[PDB]
Amino acid sequence: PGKATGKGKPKWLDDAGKDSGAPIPDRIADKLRDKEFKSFDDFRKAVWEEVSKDPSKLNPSNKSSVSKGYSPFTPKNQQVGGRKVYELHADKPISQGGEVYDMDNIRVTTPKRHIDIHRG
Amino acid sequence: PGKATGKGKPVGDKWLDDAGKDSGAPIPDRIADKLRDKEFKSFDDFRKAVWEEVSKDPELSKNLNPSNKSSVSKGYSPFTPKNQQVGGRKVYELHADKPISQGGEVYDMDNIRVTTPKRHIDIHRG
Ligand SMILES: [Zn+2]
Ligand SMILES: [Zn+2]
Repeated sequence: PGKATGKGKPKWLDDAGKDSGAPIPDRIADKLRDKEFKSFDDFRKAVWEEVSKDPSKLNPSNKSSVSKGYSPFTPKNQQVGGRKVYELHADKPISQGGEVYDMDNIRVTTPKRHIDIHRG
Repeated sequence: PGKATGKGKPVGDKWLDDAGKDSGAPIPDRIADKLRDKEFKSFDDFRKAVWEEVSKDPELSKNLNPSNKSSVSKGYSPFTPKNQQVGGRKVYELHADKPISQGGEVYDMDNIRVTTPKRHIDIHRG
């Protein structure tokens, strides 16, 4: 069990397909900061509810997805195998053993990008 | 475009049971030897080769349930136990132990491991 820290930074999702991904925006950072979380999808289910309700809004199927706490589908050429959505990526392995959800470290990436980061 | 190199490890039946612990399960040595010095255009095509070769191997496929057999026959990764799945990530994932692909130019089958989405996120830091 762990909790969320950090400030994130001010589509941003068009950036998700290169470099280290996109940052967790400040407003979302502000809303999750200090919340304890049982597991990794619990934290991820919190992040995406936040994109929806923050008018950063996403085609109809994508707006519906995030509203229920699902990552939105990436473009076809950015998906890989069964991975069709945006993924949360730790820029460094510093989760302090899954005790921290450092929202300055955590980034948003396409599957293609995220695999290319860790290697491919 | 990148080429496969490597060797992998001898594994038994139940090799996938180890995919949710430590650094994941090794590519089996028989698989690596079928794939060595092959060229793959994309990471997907390498992933597809790995799983098509799994389906063509009695001892490596035999613990696989009927659903996962159908998956691997087509080059798709097999589904993990439910408690190893995370969000839309439901099938085993190929993982680089170290970031040593040389910009995608190699698939090092000593470095590449088979993990569950749960373990995989944990390795990189959840
Ligand atoms: Zn990552
Ligand atoms: Zn990995």
